[PDB]
Amino acid sequence: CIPKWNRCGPKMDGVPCCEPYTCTSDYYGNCS
Amino acid sequence: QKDANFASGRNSIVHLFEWKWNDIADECERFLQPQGFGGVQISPPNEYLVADGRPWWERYQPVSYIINTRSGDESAFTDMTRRCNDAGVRIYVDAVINHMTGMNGVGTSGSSADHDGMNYPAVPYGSGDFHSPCEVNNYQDADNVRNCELVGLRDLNQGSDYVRGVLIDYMNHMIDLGVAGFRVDAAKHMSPGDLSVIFSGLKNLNTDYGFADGARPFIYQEVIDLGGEAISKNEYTGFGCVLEFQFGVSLGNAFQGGNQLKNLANWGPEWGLLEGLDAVVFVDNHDNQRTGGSQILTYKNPKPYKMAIAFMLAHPYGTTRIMSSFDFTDNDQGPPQDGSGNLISPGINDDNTCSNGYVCEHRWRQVYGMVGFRNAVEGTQVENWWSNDDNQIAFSRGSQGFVAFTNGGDLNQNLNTGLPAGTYCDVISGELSGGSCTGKSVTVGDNGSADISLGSAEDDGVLAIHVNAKL
Ligand SMILES: [Ca+2]
Ligand SMILES: [Cl-]
Repeated sequence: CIPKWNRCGPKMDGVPCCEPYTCTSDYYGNCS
Repeated sequence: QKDANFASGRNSIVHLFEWKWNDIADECERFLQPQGFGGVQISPPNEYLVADGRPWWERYQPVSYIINTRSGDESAFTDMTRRCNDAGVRIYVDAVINHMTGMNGVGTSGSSADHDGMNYPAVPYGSGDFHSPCEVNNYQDADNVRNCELVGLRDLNQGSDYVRGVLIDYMNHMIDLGVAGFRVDAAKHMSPGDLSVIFSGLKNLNTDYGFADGARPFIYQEVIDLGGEAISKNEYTGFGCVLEFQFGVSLGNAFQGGNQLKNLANWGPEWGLLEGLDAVVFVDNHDNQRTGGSQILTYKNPKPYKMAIAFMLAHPYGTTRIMSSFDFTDNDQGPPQDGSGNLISPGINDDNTCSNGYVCEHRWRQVYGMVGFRNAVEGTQVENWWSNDDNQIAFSRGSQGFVAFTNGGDLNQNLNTGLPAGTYCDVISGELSGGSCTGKSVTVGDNGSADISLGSAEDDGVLAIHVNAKL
């Protein structure tokens, strides 16, 4: 999973943010 | 690589997020130079993907290295570098070199972007120039983080001689056009071994723009290291500076009451931060100001935000960067644009604030006033440190400047400012104008002592005075 503050975009690759964080975007954001 | 190459008597880099080249050129002459700023970090100037809705992040999906984006073409770019450099304000390029696009489409210059087949004709790049697909999903594995695709974006292979050549050419082209350095995007997702080679192939800065002979491009890298990962920020400080993410996180907490201000007495490497000369610090950046929490201070929480920025600019630690945002309610929302997708230029109001949807934090009196403070105290160290053993602190920078903060209770103390006798204008609430202080003023006695007053109910929780704002 992606640790806090790192790049995320679940709709692109399905990789989730590590709990308990969520992505600020579906395509290009950060886990916070 | 670690020298910002600022002109004499200047400090701070302002991120003019999504600003056009023509507007930055104007800003360099009319505001940045007069207020003593050192440089501007510009948004990616190379051709990138035209994404649906024109979000801010489309700029982080390169299609080629042609200098033509919503910010302008190469002519506008050169006009900007010529004018800014003449004004003594440096330009730092946001270099997106870890990847290309995450989907098919066209770039801002009309070039084709074929993510599916890994073809980018304008460069050109083909399948052999990328790492075999896989996705970044395990930060405890350095190889996964660096060699796989970051959120679906095709991952370039900087190990390839062809690719290195292309990247070196792009960066040297920027150097020829007068840039002073680079903000390296997603540095953590690239191998230091490849980066050292690339940065070593960069030519010295162009003397035609006012740089000294032998000047090397300033390199500052985005790593995002908060501990507990396979990759460390220390792996990148051998060839450049690293953007110290821990700085804003710790300051954001302290100034929001999560830590007593008196504890900032040993602020620096003891707190787990990089050695000062290797760090570029900031309170918030374009990425983290869009958060699902409130750990990061932004323009939407004015009071503590300005306090953190003031502390950053008063303290001698690192090279400082100031964020300059556009108003937003949604995280994917792009900058102000018209019906056709063209960027709307910031308008300058009579009170020096911006219109058309730009926050312009760099134009806030409390912010530029502190940039002036930093210039006035250049070369000094923290002295006369004081605290009420809680949330009220004060300290001077040599005998050139003094600053006081309160994040709890009213501050009313006769403190030793270390400053020469005289009447000083508080640069936070006002400034020296027409021979008088437009805001608060502080009278320093023959001994350097002075009555400092700062109510917890004032619009700001910081007071700052220095020798260049003296009556
Ligand atoms: Ca990579
Ligand atoms: Cl950054």
